[PDB]
Amino acid sequence: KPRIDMHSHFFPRISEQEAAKFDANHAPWLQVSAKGDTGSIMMGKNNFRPVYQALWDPAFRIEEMDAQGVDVQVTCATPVMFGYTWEANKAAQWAERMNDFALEFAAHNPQRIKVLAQVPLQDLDLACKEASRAVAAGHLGIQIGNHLGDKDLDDATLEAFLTHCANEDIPILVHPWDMMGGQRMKKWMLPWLVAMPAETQLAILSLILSGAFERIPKSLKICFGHGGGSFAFLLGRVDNAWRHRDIVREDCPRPPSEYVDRFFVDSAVFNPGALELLVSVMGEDRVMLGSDYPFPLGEQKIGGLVLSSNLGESAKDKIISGNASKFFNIN
Amino acid sequence: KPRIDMHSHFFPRISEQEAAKFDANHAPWLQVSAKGDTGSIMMGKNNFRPVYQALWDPAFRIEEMDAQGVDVQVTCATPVMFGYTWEANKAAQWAERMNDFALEFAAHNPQRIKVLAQVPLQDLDLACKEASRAVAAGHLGIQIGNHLGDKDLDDATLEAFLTHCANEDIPILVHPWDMMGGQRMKKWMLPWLVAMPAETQLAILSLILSGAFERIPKSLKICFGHGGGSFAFLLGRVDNAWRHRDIVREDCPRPPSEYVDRFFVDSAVFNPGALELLVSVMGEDRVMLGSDYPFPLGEQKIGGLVLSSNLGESAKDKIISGNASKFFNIN
Ligand SMILES: [Co+2]
Ligand SMILES: [Co+2]
Repeated sequence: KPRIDMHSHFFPRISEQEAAKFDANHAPWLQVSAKGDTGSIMMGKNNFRPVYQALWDPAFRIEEMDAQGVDVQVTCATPVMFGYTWEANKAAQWAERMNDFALEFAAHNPQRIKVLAQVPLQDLDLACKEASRAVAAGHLGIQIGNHLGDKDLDDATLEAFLTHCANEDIPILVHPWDMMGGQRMKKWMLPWLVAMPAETQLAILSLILSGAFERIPKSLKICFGHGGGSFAFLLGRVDNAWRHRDIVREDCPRPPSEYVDRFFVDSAVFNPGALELLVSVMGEDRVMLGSDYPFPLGEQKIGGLVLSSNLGESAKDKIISGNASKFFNIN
Repeated sequence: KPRIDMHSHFFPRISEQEAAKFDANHAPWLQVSAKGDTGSIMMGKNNFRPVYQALWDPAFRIEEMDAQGVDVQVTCATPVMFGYTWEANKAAQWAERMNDFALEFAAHNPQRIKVLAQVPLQDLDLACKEASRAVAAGHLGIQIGNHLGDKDLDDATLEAFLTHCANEDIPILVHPWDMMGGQRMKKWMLPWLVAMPAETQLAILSLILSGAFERIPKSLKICFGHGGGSFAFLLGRVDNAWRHRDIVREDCPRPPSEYVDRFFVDSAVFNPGALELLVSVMGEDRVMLGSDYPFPLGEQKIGGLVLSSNLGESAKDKIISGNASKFFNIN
């Protein structure tokens, strides 16, 4: 019955000086206001996002984990630090620095704080090395964006990197980023409410419908962020469109809704009816408690939705604890 | 207990000659293969989509409605014919021609076939006239795309056109079209499975979060196509993000999940767990049987999902019959 939060974010103590070493416009860095209890993520010289002390001060973060019942948390890089847009070596150097930063982070109570490494996904080689280097170095797995410009998970680049980690028993977190839309969704944080779930839901079908779960070893432990996005809902549509149009069946040989046993999703759906539906489509043994701590939109009572539910008692424990522990190899 | 299908599509007997009158590249037209039992929608000279005889031959369509139990169907223009991209008068002339075509269509058994008019939404004036002209001419309401280039339903143009129809008791169907994504979702009909639900779900929040349901008279009967898209699922997230970020609350003064009494959705979700969830968020009196007949992805047993459900007996009738009849004023 320890409680494991497995989606969560961090950001390292990088000065504006160090970030200009890599790119004075597109590297990010952390800027603390005098007090040391607020601050903002900065893109070169612009204000990207306000954040608060939980995102860099792990000592503070353990106090908070105590006040929510979180025994073990898993953190990992904030989407922004991914820089998949960059030159392929500077990025592989950037990523080795972060996973190094992140490792000192969990080095504050590594029995409680577990990290997940980012990669330089543009070059397929660098990333395969970076991921096995940083999983031996300490991490429990890798966190990647769900798409690479116009390359979704179907692209053989990303299939390859997956099939590498399936073999090395390197668990994988896929996290939406670099949202679609272009111009239209500018106001009200729409990009987080419509684009983001849609991006994850796209990433999943980009495997099932490309038939990648037929070529990728069944060892692959892969989880998708924000409850799979609008998936467990839109599934019924995908099955229907596969029963009825040839060119949907083209490379997917079973009915899509059969591959719900090849991946996992977290619980971050924020609604007890949503969660029920989500579990029935995924199976009580494939949904894992995540919170998206500390960002503003991630349930401040971590676990609350899961325990304020109708769910069974075995189920509740599997999400909270079981599933995540089997997933990451936590004792 | 008559059964009313209220989402459905048609396309008129337009020759390639007539379509060049308006645009030899972007007007569409219907081309029948010799037999008169198959054919294809054509953009000038390209093959847009294959279709089958149900989409133009209403005599045939009544035979089919007999073999599904459909007593009254409501059809309306196929997204493609919208031409919101066009010069503003040619479009208002195009639209008056279609709603005229469509009227002869339902003029085959108008006690069974009911139509819904399209508009030239780019010019706000033309459309307000076109819509009251064609609702007196015979139609039961208007069907519009959910967005206008980069203008979503929040844009005051489209708020205005809504507030006009709320007053004239002109019911409204919002149908996704002109999907987002740009380049990435090219293969496997992804655009129908990820973009399309996302577009409808965006259109709905573009009202709630803009606060438009506060300025728009409560008379407004408006329905959203394809079960609201990934809405009833992602709602829990929207509420959460409104409880927690100021700039989401900026123009929305109640918690978003309260406006589920200002619109309706059809049933086209294709999964009994999806439908259950959809009804609980919308209320048995706000979900209406639709089928997306005849396009390939619209359940060939019309009503099957609704009656193959756990739902109550009053509920089942309200979706099938009740709600739609109150919605369109059908006796
Ligand atoms: Co996150
Ligand atoms: Co449709």
